[PDB]
Amino acid sequence: DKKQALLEAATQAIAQSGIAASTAVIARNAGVAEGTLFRYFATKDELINTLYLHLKQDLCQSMIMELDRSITDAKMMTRFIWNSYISWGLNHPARHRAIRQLAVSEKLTKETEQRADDMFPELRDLCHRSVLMVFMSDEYRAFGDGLFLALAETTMDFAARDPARAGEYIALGFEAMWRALTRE
Amino acid sequence: DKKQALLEAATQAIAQSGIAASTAVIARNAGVAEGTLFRYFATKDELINTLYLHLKQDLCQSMIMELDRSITDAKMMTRFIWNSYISWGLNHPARHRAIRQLAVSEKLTKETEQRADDMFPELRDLCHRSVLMVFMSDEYRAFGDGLFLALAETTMDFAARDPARAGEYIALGFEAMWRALTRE
Ligand SMILES: C[C@H](CCC(=O)O)[C@H]1CC[C@H]2[C@@H]3[C@H](O)C[C@@H]4C[C@H](O)CC[C@]4(C)[C@H]3CC[C@]12C
Ligand SMILES: C[C@H](CCC(=O)O)[C@H]1CC[C@H]2[C@@H]3[C@H](O)C[C@@H]4C[C@H](O)CC[C@]4(C)[C@H]3CC[C@]12C
Repeated sequence: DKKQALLEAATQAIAQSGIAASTAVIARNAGVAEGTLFRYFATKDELINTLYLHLKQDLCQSMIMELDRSITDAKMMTRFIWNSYISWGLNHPARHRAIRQLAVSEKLTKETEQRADDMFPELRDLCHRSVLMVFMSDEYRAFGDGLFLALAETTMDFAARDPARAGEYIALGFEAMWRALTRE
Repeated sequence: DKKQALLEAATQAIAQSGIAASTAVIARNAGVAEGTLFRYFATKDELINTLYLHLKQDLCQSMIMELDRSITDAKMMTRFIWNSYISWGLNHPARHRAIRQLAVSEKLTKETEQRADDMFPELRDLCHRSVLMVFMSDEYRAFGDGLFLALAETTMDFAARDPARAGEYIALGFEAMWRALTRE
């Protein structure tokens, strides 16, 4: 209960304010004592990592349910994964806004990145993963994650504002993302 | 004086708040009466269009000064234009933030788009323009402008936060933009 309420309140606050959002704000919006928040997350760094994992789990659970694992072709599988990301963020704009800030925050621990993958094996190799961002040195993976998230946010913005052409924006954004972030 | 002060104050407000920013806020921050602001811009729509042109002039004046017109190769010329855009936005983050919101606002008049080009012929054909976004139907030009601006903002974000690798981010972002938004 209170853990879920705190994570939901942290999601809204960071979506609105960035990793800077105050624990006090988060605690009151969750209707708990700030000391109670520290019982769940002793530090802002811990809240960042725990919240990132929470949102990442939610997102990937969404992707798992839309995925058809017959599909082996990487581009097609990647299109489906994109479309599920755009859907997720249109359904949950604060989750997207929060995860975008978390993803590029530089407070994510190697432990946490590790923890993400271990929690959804299905994504590792029911796609055969990647071609996406393989060309980049390790140091620039964060930047490529930022580029992906930038493209996706724009695609969301336009689809939300002009729903009659949502599929068109999604398809154009996909093609942009894929050309940006792959090599043949 | 007062026109320039109002345009500067509108730039900060929209960068912070979006096309929604209030004229009252803009007028006080410019230290003029709100009725005085209406003498310069009778409507928020007019302020949007006049401000967009103001920022667009500033940006393109920057580009004109960095441009070497010996360069005929479109990709190289486009790289230079990108690098000058990234520089401009790092030098003037509110100008970038404001122009990004204006560019996609749907309040820009055909008259204004017309007015932009007429004001800088040098950009029309000392580059031979485009290859950029030529593939898109007219209805999606705004979306492609949004994609460009999304890529550029990210490239700025990373260059500002990690100046030691600024050129690297700029070059990677360029290549992403160019692959997204051209076809051979
Ligand atoms: C699951 C697929 C990999 C499969 C493929 O390339 O086909 C990942 C490839 C790019 C990732 C996304 C990309 O790295 C940007 C974000 C990074 C953030 O840490 C997680 C959410 C992200 C939005 C993330 C979610 C997982 C995908 C969408
Ligand atoms: C001047 C060059 C065209 C030349 C070329 O393709 O080599 C334009 C191609 C893309 C444009 C940019 C792109 O359309 C996105 C923004 C749109 C906004 O209305 C003006 C600023 C913009 C940031 C704009 C400024 C002019 C360039 C940078």
